[PDB]
Amino acid sequence: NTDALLENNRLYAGGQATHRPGHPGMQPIQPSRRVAVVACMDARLDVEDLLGLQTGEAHIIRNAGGVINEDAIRCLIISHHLLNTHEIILVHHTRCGMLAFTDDLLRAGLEGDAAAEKLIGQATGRAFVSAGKASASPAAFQAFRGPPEPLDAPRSDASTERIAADVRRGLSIILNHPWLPTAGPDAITVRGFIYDVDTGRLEEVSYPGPMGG
Amino acid sequence: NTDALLENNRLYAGGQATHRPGHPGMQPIQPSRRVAVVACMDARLDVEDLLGLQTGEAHIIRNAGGVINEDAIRCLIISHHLLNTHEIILVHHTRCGMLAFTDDLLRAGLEGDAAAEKLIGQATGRAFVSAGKASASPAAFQAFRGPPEPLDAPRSDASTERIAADVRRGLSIILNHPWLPTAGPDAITVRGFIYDVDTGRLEEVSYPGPMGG
Amino acid sequence: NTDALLENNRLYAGGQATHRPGHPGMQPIQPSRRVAVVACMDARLDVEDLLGLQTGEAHIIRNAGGVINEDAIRCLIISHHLLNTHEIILVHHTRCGMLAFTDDLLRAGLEGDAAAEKLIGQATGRAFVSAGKASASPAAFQAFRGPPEPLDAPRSDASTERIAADVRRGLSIILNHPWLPTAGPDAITVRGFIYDVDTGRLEEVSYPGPMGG
Amino acid sequence: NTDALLENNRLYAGGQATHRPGHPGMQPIQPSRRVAVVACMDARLDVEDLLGLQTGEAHIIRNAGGVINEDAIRCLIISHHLLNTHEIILVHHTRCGMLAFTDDLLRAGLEGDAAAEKLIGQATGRAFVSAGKASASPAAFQAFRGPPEPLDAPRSDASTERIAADVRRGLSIILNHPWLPTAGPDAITVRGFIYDVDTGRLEEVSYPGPMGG
Ligand code: NA
Ligand code: NA
Ligand SMILES: [Zn+2]
Ligand SMILES: [Zn+2]
Ligand SMILES: [Zn+2]
Ligand SMILES: [Zn+2]
Repeated sequence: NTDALLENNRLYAGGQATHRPGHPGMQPIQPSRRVAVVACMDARLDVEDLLGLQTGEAHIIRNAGGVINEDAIRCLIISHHLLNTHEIILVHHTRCGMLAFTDDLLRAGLEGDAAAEKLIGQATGRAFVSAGKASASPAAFQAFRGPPEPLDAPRSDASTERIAADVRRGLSIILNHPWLPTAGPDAITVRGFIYDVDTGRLEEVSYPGPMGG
Repeated sequence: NTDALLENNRLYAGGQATHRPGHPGMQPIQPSRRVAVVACMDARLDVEDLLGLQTGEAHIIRNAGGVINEDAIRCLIISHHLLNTHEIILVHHTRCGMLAFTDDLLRAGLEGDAAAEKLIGQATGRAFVSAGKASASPAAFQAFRGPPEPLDAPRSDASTERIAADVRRGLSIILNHPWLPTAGPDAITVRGFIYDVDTGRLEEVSYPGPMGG
Repeated sequence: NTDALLENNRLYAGGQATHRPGHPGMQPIQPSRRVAVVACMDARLDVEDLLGLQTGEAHIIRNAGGVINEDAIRCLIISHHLLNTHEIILVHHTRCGMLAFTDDLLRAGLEGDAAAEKLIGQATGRAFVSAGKASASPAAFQAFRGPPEPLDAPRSDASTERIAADVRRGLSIILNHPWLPTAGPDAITVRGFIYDVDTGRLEEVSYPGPMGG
Repeated sequence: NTDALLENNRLYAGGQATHRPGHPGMQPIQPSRRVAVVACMDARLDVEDLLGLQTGEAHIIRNAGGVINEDAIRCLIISHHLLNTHEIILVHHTRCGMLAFTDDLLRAGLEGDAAAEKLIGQATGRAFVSAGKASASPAAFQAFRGPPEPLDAPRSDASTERIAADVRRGLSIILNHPWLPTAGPDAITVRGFIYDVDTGRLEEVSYPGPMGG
């Protein structure tokens, strides 16, 4: 499945769509390609479109960054163990917001630190307003490791490697989690990619490799 | 935005698509409709298609059930506070897998309880295989409250109310979380729906109302 | 260390204390017995007293039930990897509150379900008052598997086995977590017990064995 | 209760113990002083001893740092709503390990980054060994905000303020959590302190005040 979807993505990047946007009618719950995709929530990604999936074929799991966190694992456990998927595709992407802030800055700005509140407005170009109270949850915002770049900055090699390292960490989480079988007769397989939002083209991340530093 | 998307969904249910499935070219990170959607990962939902969103217009957050958990809140905090969205749409759906199991059954089957392992195979129609070890994470699978129905069962009033109660709980979480402003000049608004996978049509959930029992 | 502490606990159960309750003066951060204990927060447990530990000798991690959850693992990772402990002792106990409710009842009563609110008052003997709103966090209360017994009920074999199964699940979590070494030169060892609050005596839980059903 | 415990702590710091270290015999589950204490797991704290609590009087919740995270809130919800406590005491402490590392360094060293692995050995004085795989959980180690000081360093004003800010964040979490009542007839009250491990004496943290930056 994954190589056919990469060919659909080549077409997509070149200006030819493959996803059919109408309602498919009645379908069974099990994704028919036995695939789960974990991608960023970024509005510039339409995961079915950029892979040429059709409605009904894959679970589509999306969160800020496409990070493999506890919820992503919850989703993948359900997807495989209950709903029979056995392939996972990770789609991080270029110009991701998770490159542009740190957990501590956003936490301090929500808590009410006046400096952090102002700095978040300067980083985002919007009128960020502190909540003025602390919260235990979310315990982590899961910004990519490293110091921030400008929000929505053009590509750079440094940026690409930060995104790739986060993909590799997610591959390692999946390939080492006690409740996801990634070897043996019940095994799931996984591959990870970066979607370039401006070209439309996926590039694959190497694995094993560095996982964020 | 939300009422125009409901009209696109009326068209979609009736067999007329609105989403354009090609790559839109270069776009800014801020979703242009200032909307975030939280939906289930179920393969039968293509969120952009069923709402007639275009690529670039909304954050698309998807997890098993479309539940508002810690990760969903992480996503919504980033979406609003960093990326300027101010409207949220919840899309649960009919025939959801989260109606068809309990946390304890899946946990016990992954841990290695032989009875639970067999019962999960009987509930799913697949060869579920225990991992044979415990895990602290995920701490909760977030199955909808109540005893299970058959996987992918036809609609029923009881089912609909179980799904609706989970939507109302998610609306209440958003409307009471310390770090999401839902009143005042920085406020976010929210509405919740159930997508019927067989008709293609959304129906709105009342709020306030019961939140699961 | 653990067998000497069991002898101190034999003395404790028989009416002879071993812990010295005065301030020990200046001490280094590394626990001098290289032990971490995870126990319930129940007021009837004084962990240093019931094991005859002295101040300075062990990390003392305590939560509702003594459950091995994400925070317990966070604590144990720090305890071993940063602070050089290499032995873990689990102390669950009899008459634990985690035998006396379910996650769903407490969640529904906090959300505002009128039935659940009344039932929690009847189970607890106090005037439980709903918060009247939902929360994403805590995602799980981690009540022991199975239907509730009366709060603070006398011992029973069924109760003991429910507590033991939760201990075994915690041993399995520790012995299978990616970030706790429990084999090789950096290994940690672990044993699990039930403290009888009325006799003062520990009893050891078998492992491997059933982990909750 | 809290002021009487501070007088017991004055005695404790001066060399006079108050906690009785023998088994108290049969007791009810509800803590008799209606108090919950959240403290660090640091071996140099014996919470009952340093407050002069007796066995049976208070819930004792302990984790790395005494941080108010999701598990601490789970514990406090159970403590109050089920078990009738209505006062909370926070006890952070001097020379805490949570001042001496960052989340990212420990995460990268567990994942296998060779630089981080070596740097953690240099910070801890022990042979830290990487696990060589990533994990989604624990999602956060909850080190105190700011750059690390040496492990187990002597007191400093900067250190004290870092610890105090973490106490204030925990007070704010408790005083703003949807499921802890801290006003009205079911209200809980809370105060926060720093325990000096070398003198034995508590000092109280001001609130409201800065919550970490
Ligand atoms: Na789509
Ligand atoms: Na003690
Ligand atoms: Zn992104
Ligand atoms: Zn679903
Ligand atoms: Zn207990
Ligand atoms: Zn500490």
